[PDB]
Amino acid sequence: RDHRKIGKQLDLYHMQEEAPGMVFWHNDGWTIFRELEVFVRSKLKEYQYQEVKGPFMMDRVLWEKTGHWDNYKDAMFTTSSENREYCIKPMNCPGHVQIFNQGLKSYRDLPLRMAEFGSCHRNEPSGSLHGLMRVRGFTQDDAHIFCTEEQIRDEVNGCIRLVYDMYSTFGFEKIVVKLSTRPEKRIGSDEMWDRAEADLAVALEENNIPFEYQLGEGAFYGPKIEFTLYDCLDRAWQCGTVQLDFSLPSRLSASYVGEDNERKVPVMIHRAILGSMERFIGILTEEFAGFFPTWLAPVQVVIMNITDSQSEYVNELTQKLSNAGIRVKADLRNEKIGFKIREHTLRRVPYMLVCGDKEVESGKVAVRTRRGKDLGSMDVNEVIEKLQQEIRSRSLKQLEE
Amino acid sequence: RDHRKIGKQLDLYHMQEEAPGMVFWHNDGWTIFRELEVFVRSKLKEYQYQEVKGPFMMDRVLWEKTGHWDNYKDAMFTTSSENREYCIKPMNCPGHVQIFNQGLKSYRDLPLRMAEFGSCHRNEPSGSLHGLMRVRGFTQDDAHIFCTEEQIRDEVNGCIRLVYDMYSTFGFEKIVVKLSTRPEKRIGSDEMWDRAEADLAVALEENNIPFEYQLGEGAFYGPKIEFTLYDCLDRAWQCGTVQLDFSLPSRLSASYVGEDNERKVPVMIHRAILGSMERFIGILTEEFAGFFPTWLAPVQVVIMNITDSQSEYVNELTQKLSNAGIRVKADLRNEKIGFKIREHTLRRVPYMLVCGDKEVESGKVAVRTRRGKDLGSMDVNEVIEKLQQEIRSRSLKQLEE
Ligand SMILES: C[C@@H](O)[C@H](N)C(=O)O
Ligand SMILES: [Zn+2]
Ligand SMILES: [Zn+2]
Repeated sequence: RDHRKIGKQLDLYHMQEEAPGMVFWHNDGWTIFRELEVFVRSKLKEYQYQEVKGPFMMDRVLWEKTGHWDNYKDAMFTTSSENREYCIKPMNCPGHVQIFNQGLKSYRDLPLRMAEFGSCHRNEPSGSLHGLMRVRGFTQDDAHIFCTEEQIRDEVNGCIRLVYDMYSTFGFEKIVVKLSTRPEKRIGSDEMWDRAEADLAVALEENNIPFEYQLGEGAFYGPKIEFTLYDCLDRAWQCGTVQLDFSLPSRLSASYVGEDNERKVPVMIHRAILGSMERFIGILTEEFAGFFPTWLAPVQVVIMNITDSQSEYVNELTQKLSNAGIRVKADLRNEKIGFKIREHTLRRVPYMLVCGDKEVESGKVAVRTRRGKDLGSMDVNEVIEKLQQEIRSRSLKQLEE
Repeated sequence: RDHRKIGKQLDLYHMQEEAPGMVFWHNDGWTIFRELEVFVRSKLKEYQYQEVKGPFMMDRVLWEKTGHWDNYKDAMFTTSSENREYCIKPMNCPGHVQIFNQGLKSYRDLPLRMAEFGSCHRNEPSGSLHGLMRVRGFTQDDAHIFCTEEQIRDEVNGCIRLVYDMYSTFGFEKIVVKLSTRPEKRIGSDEMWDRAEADLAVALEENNIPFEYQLGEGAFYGPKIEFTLYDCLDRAWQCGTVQLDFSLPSRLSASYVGEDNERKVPVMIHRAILGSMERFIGILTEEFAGFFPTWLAPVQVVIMNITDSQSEYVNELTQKLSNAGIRVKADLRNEKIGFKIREHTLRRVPYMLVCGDKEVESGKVAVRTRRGKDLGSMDVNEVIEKLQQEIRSRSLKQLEE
């Protein structure tokens, strides 16, 4: 259950000194990352989020208008062009405000939900770098909600539901919650936080979610809720965050005309469910011990022949599953069937279809799982239907288990 | 047909002084970008390419070894960390070779086609920047094919086929081809350049493709076949590029075991079809004058009620088309129906479905196209099926045209 070892055995990715903390995603590891994105996007559509994409660098001047330069200066990568300094973005927040600032906004537009899978970089100390868990280049399932204070509570409940919704898909049911409160050095009236923290606590209650407080550990711009997952070895992983922000929209001159024909500054919610996706893949790799559920498996099916006499039939079936949207590969090597099955099992390929003369004659396939299960012979289309259903529902378990 | 104006008009994207030559994709523009991406991926699958993701930056020492520092220094953004210098990548090739170098390779593994939607940055002179066509930050529909010298003919032919294939999807049939030869500043011997230039010249001749030389315009590492397409305004746009490289693999220590079990350096073919996603979207915007084919349209269908009477029916139908994979929006504003239809026509929404009391009891919808054509009352499932077919075939024309 070490993701670094598994990542090498399954040829998912690799790292090297020429790019500390920046993942070289191989075909198979990138397939998992892309399927995660597909999954998140399905939630974006469901919970009604826009998806945008911001540039990787912006003038040091704009970053200074946020405050990110005092708190993050030491973690930002800077570069330049024609005598102007630019910072490689360490977060997507400012960029999303720039998008909001384009076009007159009114209460009729709020709540405005803006998501993005945009890579960020932080010049983390090389010594603290570790596999997919602590990196310099990372992509969070980031989003920002611009709303009025009268919408906050409903928005937080929206994020709450999404959290448990996504976590349950990967089998994570044990979730600990912590609501960090007002720190000594903050930006806002004690009155403000009273309402802010109230919103967070009431929202957690409307969902019956026990929680503890991390007194004085909120950000200077607002209180927050963090969700910590527990994997099968009972290890905790903080991944979810719902951060209220009462100072960023103001510093970047964001505003809208309220129903009271006046000009107000929207409230900004920062939320991420999985957190760093590179890290999340590392957590799942260890949680599944490399046995990724079929919807995430780099290669879902390998079809193999006994002798080069079923080769033609194997290719035929490989095209069918492929056209069916299944990640399938044909193993026509000159190796014994047991050698092939052993290899694909070690690679954790969910299903293996064996094709001997018997299967060719009947137009069926002998089905086996990576768990050593004999699933009998099946018609090609029965297999395809069963697999599409397992993939579509993102089922954690295979056929028969 | 000014992509800059259309882009602001349809809320596709925007640029600002704090990040010159770098695009902010708004929801609708990003939707187009993502659909293009889905299209390219359908081709990567059909043409048998792997898809990977490399690091955003790599050690300057790596770039010195490739020759990029000596021949490409001016175009590169640099940054540092822990007394080390890093170049934000201007190209994806070196990263692809690093991935290639992980794990022993044999002739059995070739040709190995490795694609990436590579985020690249080139510090282009500010004065030469222009909308989406000339930018500093872009996304290349890049790939590198690692092959033997004997496979060069077939692999180059594959890239050539891929160029005409993809361009035809967008209605670009008039294509002019050119061969850019050895530049003043280059790496590799005159013998290697003679051979690489001849291989490409012969590939064009064998394909009976007339061409003209672009003397001294090759890449510092190899000659290239460049493809220029023409839009409906008979304007020329250079986009596609196929490059033959006998230098970078050797310099980056790439090798594979030949059939004669001898160690060999693989040949590397570089190719991008669209060039950059950004520029291609700029071209498409002018080509279609904002009237994006349905598969690309940000919002494919807008459903409108007349009065509150039909609000319930509209919500139901929208929910229904959305489940059918169609990008749909309901417009229940208390506005005259014509005002609504006008606004959406202005937005180039392919189809507008109007619902009056009649449609509601009828269980149908009144269909109008953004070109102002009246398609009459249609069964809801009939439109859904027809829209799905138009989207799936990536057709350039709407119902009735
Ligand atoms: C096409 C791509 O692979 C090449 N390196 C280029 O940027 O020109
Ligand atoms: Zn944020
Ligand atoms: Zn290249």
